[PDB]
Amino acid sequence: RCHPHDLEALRDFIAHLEPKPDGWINSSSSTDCCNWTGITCNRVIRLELGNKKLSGKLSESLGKLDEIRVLNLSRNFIKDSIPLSIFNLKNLQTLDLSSNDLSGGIPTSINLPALQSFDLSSNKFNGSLPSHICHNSTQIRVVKLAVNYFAGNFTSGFGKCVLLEHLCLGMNDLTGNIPEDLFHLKRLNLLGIQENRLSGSLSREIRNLSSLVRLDVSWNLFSGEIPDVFDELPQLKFFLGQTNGFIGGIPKSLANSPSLNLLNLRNNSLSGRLMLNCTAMIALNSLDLGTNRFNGRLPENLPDCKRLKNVNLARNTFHGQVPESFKNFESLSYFSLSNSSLANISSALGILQHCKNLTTLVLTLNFHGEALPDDSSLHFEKLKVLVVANCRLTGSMPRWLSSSNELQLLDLSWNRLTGAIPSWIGDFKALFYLDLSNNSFTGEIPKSLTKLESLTSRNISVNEPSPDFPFFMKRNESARALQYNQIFGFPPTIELGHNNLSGPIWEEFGNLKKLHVFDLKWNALSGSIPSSLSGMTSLEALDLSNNRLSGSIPVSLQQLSFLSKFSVAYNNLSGVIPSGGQFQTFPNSSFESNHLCGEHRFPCS
Amino acid sequence: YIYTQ
Amino acid sequence: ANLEGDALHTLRVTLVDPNNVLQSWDPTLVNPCTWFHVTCNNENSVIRVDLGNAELSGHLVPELGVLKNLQYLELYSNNITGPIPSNLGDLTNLVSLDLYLNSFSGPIPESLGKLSKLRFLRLNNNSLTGSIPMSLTQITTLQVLDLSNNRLSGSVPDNGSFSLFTPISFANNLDLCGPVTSHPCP
Ligand SMILES: *[C@@H]1O[C@H](CO)[C@@H](O[C@@H]2O[C@H](CO)[C@@H](O)[C@H](O)[C@H]2NC(C)=O)[C@H](O)[C@H]1NC(C)=O
Ligand SMILES: *[C@@H]1O[C@H](CO)[C@@H](O)[C@H](O)[C@H]1NC(C)=O
Ligand SMILES: *[C@@H]1O[C@H](CO)[C@@H](O)[C@H](O)[C@H]1NC(C)=O
Ligand SMILES: *[C@@H]1O[C@H](CO)[C@@H](O)[C@H](O)[C@H]1NC(C)=O
Ligand SMILES: *[C@@H]1O[C@H](CO)[C@@H](O)[C@H](O)[C@H]1NC(C)=O
Ligand SMILES: *[C@@H]1O[C@H](CO)[C@@H](O)[C@H](O)[C@H]1NC(C)=O
Ligand SMILES: *[C@@H]1O[C@H](CO)[C@@H](O)[C@H](O)[C@H]1NC(C)=O
Ligand SMILES: *[C@@H]1O[C@H](CO)[C@@H](O)[C@H](O)[C@H]1NC(C)=O
Ligand SMILES: *[C@@H]1O[C@H](CO)[C@@H](O)[C@H](O)[C@H]1NC(C)=O
Ligand SMILES: *[C@@H]1O[C@H](CO)[C@@H](O)[C@H](O)[C@H]1NC(C)=O
Repeated sequence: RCHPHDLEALRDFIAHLEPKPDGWINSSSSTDCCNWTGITCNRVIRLELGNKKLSGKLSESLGKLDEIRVLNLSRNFIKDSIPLSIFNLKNLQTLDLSSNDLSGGIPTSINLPALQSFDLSSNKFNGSLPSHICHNSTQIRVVKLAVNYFAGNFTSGFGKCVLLEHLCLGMNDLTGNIPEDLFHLKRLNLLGIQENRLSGSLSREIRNLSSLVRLDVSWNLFSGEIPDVFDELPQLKFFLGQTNGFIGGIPKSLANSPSLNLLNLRNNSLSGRLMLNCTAMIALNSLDLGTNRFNGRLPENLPDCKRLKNVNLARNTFHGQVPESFKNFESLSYFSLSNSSLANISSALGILQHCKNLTTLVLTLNFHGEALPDDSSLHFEKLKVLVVANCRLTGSMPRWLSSSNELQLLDLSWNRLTGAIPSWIGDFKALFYLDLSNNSFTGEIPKSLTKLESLTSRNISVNEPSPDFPFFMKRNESARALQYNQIFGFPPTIELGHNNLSGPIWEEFGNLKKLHVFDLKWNALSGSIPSSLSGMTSLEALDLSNNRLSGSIPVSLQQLSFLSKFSVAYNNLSGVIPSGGQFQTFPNSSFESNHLCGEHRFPCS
Repeated sequence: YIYTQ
Repeated sequence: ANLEGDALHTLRVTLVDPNNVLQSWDPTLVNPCTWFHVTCNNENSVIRVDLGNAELSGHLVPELGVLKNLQYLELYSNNITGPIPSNLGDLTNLVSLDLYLNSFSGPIPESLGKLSKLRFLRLNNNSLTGSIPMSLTQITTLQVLDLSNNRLSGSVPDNGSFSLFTPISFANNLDLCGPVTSHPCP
């Protein structure tokens, strides 16, 4: 039997919230509060109902639980405001109201002397930063205001939280520079201020935050040089400052930090020669300097970084050949150098093959005009993701790729490749994304494609690769580019469009139960569209336009209920345009230039 | 085509 | 489309998804443009949600009305219940509302008459009750209309764009009446 005062507070609290948990169904007629889901006594001292689909509003009686030490209501659907009495519990040491739909703002008077952790992340809080919470809450170690609508200056105050360890102000709308007082925080080990609108140089006084382990400054409007302060940050492990306007090179002290694991300054304005003392940087495993104006040949000493696993140097202004020293990049797993004026793909491939841990390789927009190596000597045993697109490469499908049995994604589109698509292309048990579009392949489409294991049985299992860099996709040069953080984020895809191909569309394509995009536009295919394409239940996009196909559109295609993109324009088809199911959501354009009769669109004689 | 940046 | 991505994520949490069709609906992205079964346009605004025959249940959400540019809503052949959210009437750009073969309950919202660009309204094989919104006639662009196999009632309109419809579209209702129907109106 719990205290009648807490028993009442709990009842008002849950009266404004649905649905009642396990748990609380008998709350009206019980005194046994200490065993209800979430409660903990010794007087209620904890109340934890995170992730319980709670909907409604925070009752005012919450501030009546005078002995509460933990208040956890994270990950629910609680709207409206936080009651004022909750800002006066004398014993509350952890407050977690993250991931709800809380709104309004934070009071100017707060008195939480016991408070250690304050988390209002992922809500709709508005207004000025609760900086003054450091006045009465002298013991506070964690402040989390991330993902809210806090705007205005990044105001002074947090420097009064002498004991503060985590400060997260990410994804708000803050302006101004980092306030001078914040550099008093001798014990701060996390500072996230990313995804705001902060501006100005990044002060050298950061050297004071000597306890920092993780510093995220990314996605702001900072400018000037990266401050040369990294010898005064012996515990720093993660510097993230991408998408700012930083300039100059990598400072000597950053270039010599033995603790740094990850460095990400992508999308800035860095320049000159890129040097990193790989003898000093013994912990470095991920490096992302893409979209900068570094120049010269690719650094020759990067493989001396013996832990370096993720390397992204894309879209800089390097040039020339992959340095000969990259043979010894023993640790390299993901390597992306898109759009970097790289030369000699015969040499680059012949060298990168030595990196036995290499699983993802992106060389898009490089080697302009050269010839894909035919040499069958090349071996990439662990290769999972190979994107070598838009290089105008000549030659034929590289036979050597056939022994990369773990291949999951292959893009060789927008080249000048010839010959037939070999049949071994269908022996990749883990292949789920294939783009060979916009080349000059000839001959029949190989039947092995129809037997691609990862497209037929929805229980084939493999480990997705985990590069730190994202992948972008544009259908055409104009199209807004799409971001994909995860390899398994890509739709299962067979893209053979814009080639020079002939033969039928094999009936057996009906086997591919889990194919999403099937694109064969702009070839010279013939025969009838098999009724068995209805077997591809997961189809979202089916483009057969611009071929030589004959016969009617199989009326079974109506069963394709995910089908949102569909064209058979510019063929030789005849009969009635199928109606309903998905079909009346397709535009007139999908059926134009045929002998196809409609009912509302394309009449007949 | 897929690229990286 | 971080707001539009948010509206669709609420719709996923409320819906019940045994087959994991919405598994790629990841809200940490700046838009839902790479989400399977969701088509964005040249400005990354959602124009299609294509979830027909996807073994979904649960119920819809008012949030769907955030998708200002939504043109095709295909949720037919599922086991979705509850009412039809009348925000839907804000989705002015809608050309197709396909919610047939579900178990929607309650009335057809009167706010559907605000869908001036609508051509296909198919709400058949559900559990709808009440009258047919006379707003609906106001829609000049209506082509296909299926209200059959429900529990609707009242005099069925035959003015405006309803002059084009016949008994199959209103068949099997609890107490519908008019020329277009088996019973005459009392
Ligand atoms: C790289 O940096 C640029 C410059 O900040 C980013 O471009 C901005 O993008 C935002 C939101 O997408 C726009 O509102 C701004 O107008 C853009 N600024 C400028 C000057 O163009 C860009 O998005 C970043 N790209 C990546 C891939 O990180
Ligand atoms: C609150 O509960 C959630 C979900 O049950 C848990 O993940 C989280 O760690 C808790 N918050 C704190 C601050 O302990
Ligand atoms: C601290 O507590 C006092 C009353 O004890 C209150 O008036 C004051 O506003 C609190 N401090 C701040 C800055 O919130
Ligand atoms: C690089 O690092 C090693 C070990 O820290 C050091 O001994 C060496 O002299 C450094 N060289 C330069 C030029 O930074
Ligand atoms: C490739 O780099 C060039 C040179 O800066 C730039 O014009 C272009 O936008 C980049 N394209 C891609 C897809 O990265
Ligand atoms: C490519 O590089 C290799 C080795 O550096 C060289 O032998 C070969 O001649 C180069 N090919 C061309 C045409 O530059
Ligand atoms: C094919 O690739 C070339 C670049 O190599 C490009 O100019 C052309 O537009 C592409 N064709 C299509 C239709 O994608
Ligand atoms: C198809 O291939 C032939 C031979 O390479 C070529 O002449 C023609 O221009 C190509 N056409 C298309 C549509 O890609
Ligand atoms: C599609 O066809 C119909 C009838 O021919 C016509 O009313 C409609 O405007 C057409 N759509 C386009 C894009 O013009
Ligand atoms: C729709 O409803 C009717 C009557 O309840 C039923 O007989 C018919 O089979 C249903 N149609 C479909 C397509 O399921």
